[PDB]
Amino acid sequence: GEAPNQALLRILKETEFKKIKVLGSGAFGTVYKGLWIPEGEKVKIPVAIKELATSPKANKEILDEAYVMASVDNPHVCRLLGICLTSTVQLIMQLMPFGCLLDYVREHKDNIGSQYLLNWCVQIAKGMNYLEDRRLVHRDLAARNVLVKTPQHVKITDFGLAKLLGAEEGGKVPIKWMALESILHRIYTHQSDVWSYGVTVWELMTFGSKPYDGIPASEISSILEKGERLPQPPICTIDVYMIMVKCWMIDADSRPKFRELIIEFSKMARDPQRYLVIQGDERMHLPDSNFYRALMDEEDMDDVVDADEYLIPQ
Ligand SMILES: C=CC(=O)Nc1cccc(Oc2nc(Nc3ccc(N4CCN(C)CC4)cc3OC)ncc2Cl)c1
Repeated sequence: GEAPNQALLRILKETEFKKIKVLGSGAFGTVYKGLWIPEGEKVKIPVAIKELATSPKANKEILDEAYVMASVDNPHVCRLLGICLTSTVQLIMQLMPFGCLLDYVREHKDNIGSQYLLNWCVQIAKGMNYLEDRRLVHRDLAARNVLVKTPQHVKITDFGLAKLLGAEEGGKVPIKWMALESILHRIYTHQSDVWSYGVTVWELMTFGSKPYDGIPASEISSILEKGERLPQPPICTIDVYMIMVKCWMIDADSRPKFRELIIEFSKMARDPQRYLVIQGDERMHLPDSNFYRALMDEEDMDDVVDADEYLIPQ
């Protein structure tokens, strides 16, 4: 008994969009950086195209991802522009130039400011909170999953795992980000996500260090029971770490709600220096020119517009 889903699904012709380069290869599918032009639009929008090939088993997963992505719209949640029904179904999405946050943090670990990390934490919370609002449980929150539209702006992604809160329900599951209740009982909840959220913040705070490094996955479930947990990061103040710790509490109801996380981090954002300690944050900067876009896609960019401006969803 739920409200009807009226989300609009858009079908896009292959002729309209041309792939430029490959971001990653899944063997099953690869994602290509690309430019999409609507016919008689006189606009070019940067997008990423995902290819499943044509194995029948594969398609249901491919489309399911499409069904969830189409349904949800938020600034901090990744946007699906449409799909193309070619011999192999193609998924078209807004392109984040700077890529996954997890990679980004590592590239720029020296140059990343105190303010940015706190701001990223708020952005992630907003996006997750909205999903919670939608009653959609991500089921897989990770640093790699979050993507950077710009250093200032980041959005969530990888919804294939994601399932509705109501619903009862190679072959790889990441234990480390998974909440304890989930690991023992395969239980997933928004509260479950928060635990996933805490790890993600740990990744940012630790600048992409792998969690529980050198630890067998099998071991971890036991370790959690003891109450052992990830170490406080060097940069982190107690105020920040405690917030992370609360996420990891065994009793889910106890873990901080997402809306609170936005609030707690936002206050911290006002005075970044006080909460997080890093050497010379005050004199650090990171990257918007059309010419740069030309560098990105090696093409004239006079008419280029981004999906957010163009999509104007709603
Ligand atoms: C699981 C980590 C990961 O690489 N995820 C990933 C990788 C490639 C593409 C991807 O999906 C997207 N990626 C992007 N942007 C993007 C992603 C990764 C990258 N890189 C940049 C080069 N790096 C070595 C590999 C990943 C670059 C991107 O924009 C230039 N935009 C939209 C989507 Cl849907 C996710």
